[PDB]
Amino acid sequence: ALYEDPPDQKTSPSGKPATLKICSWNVDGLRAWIKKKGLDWVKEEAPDILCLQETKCSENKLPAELQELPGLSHQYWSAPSEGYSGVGLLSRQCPLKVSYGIGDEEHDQEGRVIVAEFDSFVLVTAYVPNAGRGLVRLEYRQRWDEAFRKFLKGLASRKPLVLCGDLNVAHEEIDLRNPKGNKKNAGFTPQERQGFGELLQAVPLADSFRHLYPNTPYAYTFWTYMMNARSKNVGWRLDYFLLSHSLLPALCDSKIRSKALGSDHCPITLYLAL
Ligand SMILES: [Pb+2]
Ligand SMILES: [Pb+2]
Repeated sequence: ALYEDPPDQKTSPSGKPATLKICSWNVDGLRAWIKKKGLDWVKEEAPDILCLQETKCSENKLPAELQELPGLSHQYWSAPSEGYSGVGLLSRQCPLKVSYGIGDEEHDQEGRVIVAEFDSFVLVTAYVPNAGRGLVRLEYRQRWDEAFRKFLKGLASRKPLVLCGDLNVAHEEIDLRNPKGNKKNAGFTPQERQGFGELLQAVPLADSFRHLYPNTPYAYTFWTYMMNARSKNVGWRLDYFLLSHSLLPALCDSKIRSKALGSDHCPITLYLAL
């Protein structure tokens, strides 16, 4: 039933030390997050880049603490034109360029994607549309998936890419506690899984965590608040660090910060040697 993230690996396979630390998190509401000390966590983590999903808070209504963030001061935010969706990206270093959405008006209205370009790569963070209760949004989800894939594909074609976020899909069975009982629930439908795989193959992208821990069970990033889930380790692996194959060599580690509190999701951290 248990999962214990292994120790941070801070050198590349080739022996180069990690130079870049990226942390991703779905915070389930900025203010609620800050409230249940998420900020303090970040402080200890001290990433160079911080990607947040589910801010459910507009840039105009941003909490004060945030701007103060000492080591991460170039901050961008996107949210629907309050209390729903929205994403953010905070960096130690200033990106070459920041953009939003995926270039498709239909999919660009809920503040779900930020694109930040750096020297040696491009970083995309996203909070993916959930299929919903009763798979009522499944069809929309599928359209999204296709449009996203295409977008990413074009991006990668130009610059090596790193994609992170809450992708709202447990890839395979090993990716969740109860595959059987979830095949018809958002996040584990065949449609969704299929989409993910396509993403992988088509971009193409590699699943960082899975790449390093191919046979590791019990490793989740989301547990429903309900019915004591987190406590019983009844979760899903919904958050990823997807990488362009060319970055594999620069890969040091992909972590799952199990114990970090503040949301129904836990953070994930990526170490790259650039
Ligand atoms: Pb949520
Ligand atoms: Pb989610």
